[PDB]
Amino acid sequence: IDFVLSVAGGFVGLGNVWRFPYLCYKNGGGAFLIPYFIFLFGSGLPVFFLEIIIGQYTSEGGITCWEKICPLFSGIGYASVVIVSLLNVYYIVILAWATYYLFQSFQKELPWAHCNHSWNTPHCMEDTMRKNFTSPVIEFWERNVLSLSPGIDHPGSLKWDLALCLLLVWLVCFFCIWKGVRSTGKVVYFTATFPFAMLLVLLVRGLTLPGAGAGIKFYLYPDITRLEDPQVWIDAGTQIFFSYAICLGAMTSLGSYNKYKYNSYRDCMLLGCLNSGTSFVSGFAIFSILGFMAQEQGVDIADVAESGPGLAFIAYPKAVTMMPLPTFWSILFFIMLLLLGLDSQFVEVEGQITSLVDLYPSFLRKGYRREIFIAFVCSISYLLGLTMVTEGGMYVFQLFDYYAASGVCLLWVAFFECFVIAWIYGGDNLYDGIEDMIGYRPGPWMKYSWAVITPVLCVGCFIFSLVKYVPLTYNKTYVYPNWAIGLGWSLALSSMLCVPLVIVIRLCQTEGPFLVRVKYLLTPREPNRWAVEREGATPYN
Ligand SMILES: N=C(N)NCCS(=O)(=O)O
Ligand SMILES: N=C(N)NCCS(=O)(=O)O
Ligand SMILES: [Cl-]
Repeated sequence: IDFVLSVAGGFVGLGNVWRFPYLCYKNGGGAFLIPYFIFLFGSGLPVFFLEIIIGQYTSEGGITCWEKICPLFSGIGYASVVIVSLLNVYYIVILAWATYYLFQSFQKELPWAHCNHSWNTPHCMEDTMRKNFTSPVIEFWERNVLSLSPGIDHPGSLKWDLALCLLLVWLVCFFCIWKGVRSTGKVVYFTATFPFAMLLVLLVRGLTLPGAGAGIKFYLYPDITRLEDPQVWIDAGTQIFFSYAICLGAMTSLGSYNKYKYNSYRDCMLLGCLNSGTSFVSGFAIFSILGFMAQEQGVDIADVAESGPGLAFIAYPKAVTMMPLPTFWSILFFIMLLLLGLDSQFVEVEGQITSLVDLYPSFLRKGYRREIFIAFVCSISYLLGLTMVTEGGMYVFQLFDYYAASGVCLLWVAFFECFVIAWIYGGDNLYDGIEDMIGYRPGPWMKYSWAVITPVLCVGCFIFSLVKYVPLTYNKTYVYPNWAIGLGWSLALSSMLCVPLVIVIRLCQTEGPFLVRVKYLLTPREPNRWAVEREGATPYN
């Protein structure tokens, strides 16, 4: 009765509603979809299935699973932990923004509708009378919500309204992890069907707006010359990794909770197509609104909103103003955004705690209270997130969004996950394990993706991005300083360096000749030991 689908109905998140439309709009629109679908069926679903299978087979979390499959490349798991840490720093900042918008909805007139407010510049023209001039919806996002600075080197002053909204979300996250609400009960029906109900209303509203056809044509019809830019492939390929929450140890930890004899192949395909289908369908909502905005303002569709983060805060808030009782719909939309983000944030932050606690089960569990450790992790993450709340903190958010938990850092982890399984552990060796679990031998799709398709895409994007290097920009105009780019690369290299560092550490610890050390550290350590004894299973090899 699709019980697993309802339980796993939380596949839709902020990556499908917020990040996907902004990445697609930034990369020209239709040209973004081709790499998106190439990575979807070549390295998006296969890596998701690989992580789920590793979790279900080894019956271990993010790090111990690699400790069992291949000790030498154990650092992969460590890298994932680092990645998730950075994610928890910035992924919650969006929620703060949403919370701010929520507190701005509790009034008779939505503030992003007219140009008679204090923060509005003299260049504010209402879109109705539009046909220099700036839209009131954009100015509220910039002049009021963000209070944007000239650059990242100008941090300005901390925003005391967003700081209190950021703390409010962290208190909710801390309380929902300290007590572990886990959203268990009959609220699962509401928290899984309400986002689709609101996205349907936005979709119907967006489609019926005058000029939506121009926006959809921009969204669908591709620009072939745009594909020659390497950044399109990195943005689209990593977006699959972002929405699928892979290369983080979350799916491997999730996979470990599945029974050994359980057909998780059908679930990964079902959830993968539903998660990516949600992003594609939600794209018709955003871009139909953008087509309407371009139509009335007399501007090009690519120059009517922010290319960076916040497209969902300029397009969706405007669509609300056209619905009857805009106050009612504005509240519901940002309640949906809060529900989608909080559900994802609870899983990742609590997953981060589990990985760190399991690393030191004698100290963080008995000697030092795990309850205090949850407060310590949240407190440190909150302080680091205050760098994205200052007036110049929007530029810091883009650096974290572009480099941390995205870009080459995920391609680095994805490549080594597939390389170890396909070329060291063995695709046929895993297929024998998968055959026992799911009950049948899968097709050659997974085997060829782990061995050829994924490594080629991951290493191909990395090489071509370096050969044709375009520095990160914000909203197509702002040019980051050299230190900001260097700071951004340090965020990516913080986790990328974990894979080779552990290899060096493992070799030093082991004794004997160098060749003996490598061969010893490549041998799996009983990958399915628990399976044969706790349940019914065939021992590996
Ligand atoms: N677990 C899923 N499907 N996604 C996680 C990332 S996001 O969709 O919440 O951004
Ligand atoms: N924010 C969530 N839930 N997932 C992000 C996945 S990743 O981009 O860090 O791989
Ligand atoms: Cl997506």
